Amino acid sequence: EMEKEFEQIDKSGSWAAIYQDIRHEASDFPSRVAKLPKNKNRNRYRDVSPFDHSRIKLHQEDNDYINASLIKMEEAQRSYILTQGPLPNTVGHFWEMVWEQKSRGVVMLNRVMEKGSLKCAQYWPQKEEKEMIFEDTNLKLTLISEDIKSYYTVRQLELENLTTQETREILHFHYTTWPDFGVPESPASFLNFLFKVRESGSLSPEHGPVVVHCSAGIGRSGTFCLADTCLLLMDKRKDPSSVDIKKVLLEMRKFRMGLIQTADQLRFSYLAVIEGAKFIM
Ligand SMILES: N#Cc1ccc(CNC(=O)N2CCOCC2)cc1
Repeated sequence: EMEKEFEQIDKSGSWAAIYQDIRHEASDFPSRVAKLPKNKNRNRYRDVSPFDHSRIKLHQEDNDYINASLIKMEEAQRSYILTQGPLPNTVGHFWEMVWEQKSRGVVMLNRVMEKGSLKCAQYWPQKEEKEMIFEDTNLKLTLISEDIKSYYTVRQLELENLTTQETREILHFHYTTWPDFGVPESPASFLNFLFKVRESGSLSPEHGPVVVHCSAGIGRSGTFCLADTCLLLMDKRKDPSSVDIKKVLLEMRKFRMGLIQTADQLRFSYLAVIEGAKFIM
């Protein structure tokens, strides 16, 4: 059981060592499309690339490339798109992906500015009366409502396909309190946030996969999916203690490289799952 494994690693301070074994066991697949010279300005970080086999393709004939990966967790019935924070030139591609994949929710785990640098383009409208038009992808986005709480903001957005005049409602879940350095002290507000996303229906199989991002789409984004999948597997299995976080993480790393960036994010993932299990047993 992971509570006991947690105490072992913690008491022994072996987190950097566990983390290194995961790094060494992790899959490595080609990412040829990401490294094409015509795609250089579609990537925020040169060392963070989607694998060719799991990459999301845009339905535009010119250039189908976006830095985004489909994570498919077959047993858990869960699929996630993990992507980078959009760039000024890819905001239109981002919303095209949301449209094409029939996603109901966008989960954002960063602030637009952190450590005095921009981590993400402002890709949603700040006021009801000032909608955004993405000329390159023929989409219109309107802020319908905004509910600001202490730890997160939920926004209702209307996305309109200007080509066909279909409209969809998108929910934007914005976790606003992840600190500039390190991880939250307690996982309570992160779990609250994860249960709010679940309650919305955004993670349900009726819809396309949820879009999850931070800056690179691997660190905080990774913690989100790992905690959700682990808690789901503990509800589904005859023996909840047969859930090995390390085996789940390695499975997700077949779909996108570098999920969980630091030994601290790994420790935080254990703590989130351990604490979330109490609200689930
Ligand atoms: N969705 C999902 C998902 C399921 C399994 C894994 C890793 N394998 C695993 O946990 N086991 C349990 C013990 O017997 C079989 C292998 C990762 C993700």
